[PDB]
Order: sequence, then structure tokens, then C-alpha cells
Amino acid sequence: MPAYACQRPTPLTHHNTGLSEALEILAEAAGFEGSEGRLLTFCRAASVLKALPSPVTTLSQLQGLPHFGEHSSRVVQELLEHGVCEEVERVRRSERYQTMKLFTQIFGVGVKTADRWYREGLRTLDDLREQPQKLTQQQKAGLQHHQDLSTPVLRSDVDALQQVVEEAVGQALPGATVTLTGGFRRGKLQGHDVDFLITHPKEGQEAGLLPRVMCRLQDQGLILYHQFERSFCIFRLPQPGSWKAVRVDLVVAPVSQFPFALLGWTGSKLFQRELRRFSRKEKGLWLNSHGLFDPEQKTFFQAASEEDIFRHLGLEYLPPEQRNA
DNA sequence: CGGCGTACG
DNA sequence: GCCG
Ligand SMILES: [Cl-]
Ligand SMILES: [Cl-]
Ligand SMILES: [Mn+2]
Ligand code: NA
Ligand code: NA
Repeated sequence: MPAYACQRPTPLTHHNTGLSEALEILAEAAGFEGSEGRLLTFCRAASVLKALPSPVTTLSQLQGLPHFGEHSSRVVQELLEHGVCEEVERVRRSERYQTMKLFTQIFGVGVKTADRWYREGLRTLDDLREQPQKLTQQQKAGLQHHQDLSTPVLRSDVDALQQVVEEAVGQALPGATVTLTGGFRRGKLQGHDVDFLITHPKEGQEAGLLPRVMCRLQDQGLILYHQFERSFCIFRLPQPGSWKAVRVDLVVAPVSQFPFALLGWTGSKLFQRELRRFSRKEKGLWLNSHGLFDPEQKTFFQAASEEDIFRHLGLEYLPPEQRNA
């Protein structure tokens, strides 16, 4: 079992679901307290279990697994022995965890904002609605739409959204393409949002594209909220006899960068962090969603495919469905 | 012990 | 919290 998540296939569904979910609670709680190192270890330990070929049934099976030390092993031991880990359950029922989760789930609210509100004594969404002087326009939209945004986006919703995005993109720039990215490209059947990557086969033609796309979606009445090359929108999605609000991310990249943007926007989030960590620490190359830089030669690697990028990093290729770290 | 992804709005 |  290799130490980096980008070195091993991680399927969407696996054989250690309960154990990984427990460790991810502790990771999330660590993030709410600003403990980013402990968040990473618990995330990585959870991800290792996702990559295993069968269920962990005994503590000895953790021997030699990366990112399992005293703490993560004790969590697993307690779950194996009793079906519950007291620390995890303590976190789950705690007022701090529940409120930080509630608040950071709001579009426009991060950990720092949630924490300040928590310290001011705020606890519920209606507490926030009762003091709207303290909210940004983005937060106001996130609160207004919070119920709809809490409802899973389904794969059926995705195909409808892609068609309307392609229509606007085609008028904004004939020949431009729309690619589904994010969790749905990794095979997820539900999500929190839908992610699209837009490019054009003629380098440079994509410049200035996203404003033109957004203007056209707005004129079709499809945009409930928007604020360039990245857009974090709330879309009006038709429903039987009604509609619902859905978060949609639109991203534009030049075709020269498209493999890097596709890789970067297909995730998972942990997979990308691990991939960039691997690139820099093990290969001495700097990776982002625009390119891959050799800081000795001061040159950028040209990639024509995700396969190219995995090869340039010395990694076996993983299809999107195996990047569910 | 230092390090822990890396961008854009 | 864990790795190197
Ligand atoms: Cl930490
Ligand atoms: Cl980036
Ligand atoms: Mn998204
Ligand atoms: Na948020
Ligand atoms: Na997504």
C-alpha cells in the first residue's frame, strides 16, 4: 500500500465504508478547529481503507498501512470491538461540531466565518436570518437557497443542465465544448453541485468566453445567483410543475491547458492534494490546474491528455472512477 | 523537527 | 496525526 493516494486506485464504493466514515468525522472536526495537519492524517487514513481489497476485521490488518498510528488505529479498534468509537460519537453530538457543520455548509460561509458566528453565540440558520445586516450578498443567496442546495443533485439533473449550458456556450462561441467534471465524472450518482469545464479547439478563442456565457444564461432566466474564468452559480433547474435551485461551477481553460484543468477539476479533492504533494516532494515538479512546471529547467510540460500527465509524473494511469480518494 | 495543494472571485 |  503506497503512501500517497495518487499511487493507488480508489473506487467510489469499497469494503470499509463505516471505518472510513468515522475517520472522516474526525478529519472534519479537526478542520473546524483549524488543525489542518490532523485533518490531513485522518483524511489519508480514511482513504487508505477505501483502497483496500476487502474489509478490515482485525487490528493486525492495520500493521504496515500508511497513516495509521496510535490514534487512527484506536478508532478502528473501538469500532471493530464495539461498533462505535466514543470519541467519534462525542464529536457527532457536540454543539460545536453540529453548528460548524451547519454553518460551513452554507454557500458563502467558511470555517473562519462559522467560528466567529459560533463564538458570538449564533447556532441556527434562523439566528442568521434574524441579523441579515451581518451577511454578504453571497451568504444571503446561500441562506435563501439553503434548503434546495441541501438536496442531492441527481444524475438526471446533470444531463438537463449540460444541455442548457451547451446551448448558451454554442451561442457565446461556436465550436466551444462542455465537459462534465467533478464527482459525476468519477462515477458519483449524486452530488452537491455540477461541474463543467469549457474550452475551444483553437487556442486563444476561449478568451473572454465566460462573461458571454453567463450573460446568455442570465437572459434565459436560468441564473438565480452569480458574482473571469471560474463562475460559482446557482441555477434554476426545472422540476415537474416547479423548479429547484442547483449549484453549478463553470470553468474555462485554453485547450493547451485542458488536460491539466480536466485533471484538476475531476478530483477528488484529496486526490488532487496528494497528486500535487507527490509531484513536488517526490518529483520536484510543481503541478496546478494550468500546467506542470520544472523549476530547474524553468519549463512547462506540454500535455495532450491526462494520460500524458500521469506518465510525466511516473505514476500508473488512474481513470476518474479510481480517483475517489 | 518541518511539512502538510494550489489556484481564482 | 502521521511521515520521512
Ligand atoms: Cl494540526
Ligand atoms: Cl489550480
Ligand atoms: Mn463544483
Ligand atoms: Na460554505
Ligand atoms: Na462537484
